[PDB]
Amino acid sequence: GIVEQCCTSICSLYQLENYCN
Amino acid sequence: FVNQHLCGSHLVEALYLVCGERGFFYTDKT
Ligand SMILES: Cc1cccc(O)c1
Ligand SMILES: [Cl-]
Ligand SMILES: [Zn+2]
Repeated sequence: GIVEQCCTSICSLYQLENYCN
Repeated sequence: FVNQHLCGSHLVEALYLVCGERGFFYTDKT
């Protein structure tokens, strides 16, 4: 999920937009 | 569990910023 994707290596705001509703 | 805890604090801030009016869910069992 998001912790394994983004706490192990940096997620940009473009990558994080994937998680918006 | 503190590294993950601190990371999450920042993930929610960034999700807040990019998602805007869309909002977002932050949850899960694992
Ligand atoms: C903005 C942000 C916070 C925490 C982890 C990340 O990969 C990205
Ligand atoms: Cl921190
Ligand atoms: Zn911090």
